Amino acid sequence: LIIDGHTHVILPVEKHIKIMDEAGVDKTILFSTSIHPETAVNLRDVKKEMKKLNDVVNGKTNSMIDVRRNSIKELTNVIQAYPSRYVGFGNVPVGLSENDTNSYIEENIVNNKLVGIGELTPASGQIKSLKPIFKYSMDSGSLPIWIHAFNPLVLQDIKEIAELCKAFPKVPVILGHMGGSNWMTAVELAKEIQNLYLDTSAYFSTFVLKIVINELPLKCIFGTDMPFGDLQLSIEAIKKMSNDSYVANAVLGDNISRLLNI
Amino acid sequence: LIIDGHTHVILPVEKHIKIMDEAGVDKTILFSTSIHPETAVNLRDVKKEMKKLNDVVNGKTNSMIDVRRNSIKELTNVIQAYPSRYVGFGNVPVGLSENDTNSYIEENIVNNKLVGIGELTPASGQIKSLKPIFKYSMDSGSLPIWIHAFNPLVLQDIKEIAELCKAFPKVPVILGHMGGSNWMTAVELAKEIQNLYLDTSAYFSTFVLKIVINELPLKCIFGTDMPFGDLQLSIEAIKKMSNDSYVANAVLGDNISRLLNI
Ligand SMILES: [Zn+2]
Ligand SMILES: [Zn+2]
Ligand SMILES: [Zn+2]
Ligand SMILES: [Zn+2]
Repeated sequence: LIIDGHTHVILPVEKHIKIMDEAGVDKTILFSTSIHPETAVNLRDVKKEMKKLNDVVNGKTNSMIDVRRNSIKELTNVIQAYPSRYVGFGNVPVGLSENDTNSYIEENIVNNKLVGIGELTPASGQIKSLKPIFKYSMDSGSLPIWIHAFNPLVLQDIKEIAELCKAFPKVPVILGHMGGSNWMTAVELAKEIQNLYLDTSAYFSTFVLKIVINELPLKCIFGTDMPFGDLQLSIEAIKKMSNDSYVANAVLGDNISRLLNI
Repeated sequence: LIIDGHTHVILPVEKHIKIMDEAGVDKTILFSTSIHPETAVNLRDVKKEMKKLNDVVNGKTNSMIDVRRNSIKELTNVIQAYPSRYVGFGNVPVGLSENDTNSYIEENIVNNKLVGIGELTPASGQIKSLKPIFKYSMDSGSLPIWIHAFNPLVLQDIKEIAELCKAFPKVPVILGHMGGSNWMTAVELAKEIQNLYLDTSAYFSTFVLKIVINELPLKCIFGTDMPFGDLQLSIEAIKKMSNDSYVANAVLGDNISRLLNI
């Protein structure tokens, strides 16, 4: 009904549940994270944390295993506390072998009953390195893949993501952040490709947001990217930019409820 | 005074004055524009304008002097209609000779009584081409220079803008959009460099917005970037993210009132 389609685990968990309660939000799709800027005491510590997140988003940490496994453990432990309020996507190391990627997915995603894979943060130029994650999904239960697509991703990376969608048509793909500055191409590709959807989180223009959600009302998925975005402010923006209440309600939860079978 | 520090000319003008009125906004620093996506009815035309825009901001239109002479005439005529509500910045083509630069500025900026130069849209790697404009502003009334600093500017362009600030310490510089994904460096640079301010428009994270405005409460200038942003929405965000009402009142207008002597 309102489902936040993309938020990183927030601590203390009860503060986030209270923010959901106050915003009229039923459920959140939670994403693992190695980093908790929302708990940093003092500005120096916030910056330290934001600098580490910059490295992650830039793709410098992608082959690391243990940190992704600890963040899944955090994620499963958080969901277990509020299993009516949370569903989870778990992250998978990029740039491993097909064998090691499969076992990883089996142990850390399937065995934890997570509903999707992400948030992937490929380095620019390295989209093709995601093939084995698509392969696993093509086969075993078509888990949605969620891909960060704001900076540092450029136009050609968006195009390459599109090609993987076409090559693996049964695997749903959610494009993080509408493709950033590349939203015009992102919206064309999502119109064209059956299995490509767009996340709304981290829009930089309410006019771009208006154009994209009203052009693709059934394939845009509301998300806030907490702790980076604000739940009430983002909900308010969706409802103000939506051309009618159907569009608003589809983007705000009916689309992802349909997609994940919530 | 709440002042919108960065908005492009909106047509019809009375629509924009009404929005200001409803949002409790006293004045807007209005910036010229060659494209009007707000007057496009139907989606094909909107897309057509947004595309023309996307390559302006990317730096491809940077020598289309005719079109730009027309946009300044538009801006001067709009200002004349509500001279108590609007003050203007006028654009200057980026890559011209020192002589062709001082000629354009004299005719189009100084003669039209505009209070600043902008919004400049240098292509990535071309920040050094801006030197003539800094040189002229230094010889005229130290007119502020306002530079688009979201994509496609990268970190190195941001660093190069800072060097220009240091070479021209009396020329105020407003860094558009907090420097986008490069906001961590942008805010360090603005802390250290006397004449460098940050525009808040086109933030993509309210958390980033929060860190930046509370770290630099006296050098962040509220702007909405209409027609790309939404006045009421953006104001709400500033007030919600500000740590106190001083911070909010500075960012929302006192800062630009001081800098521009409004
Ligand atoms: Zn992301
Ligand atoms: Zn995220
Ligand atoms: Zn701009
Ligand atoms: Zn602008």
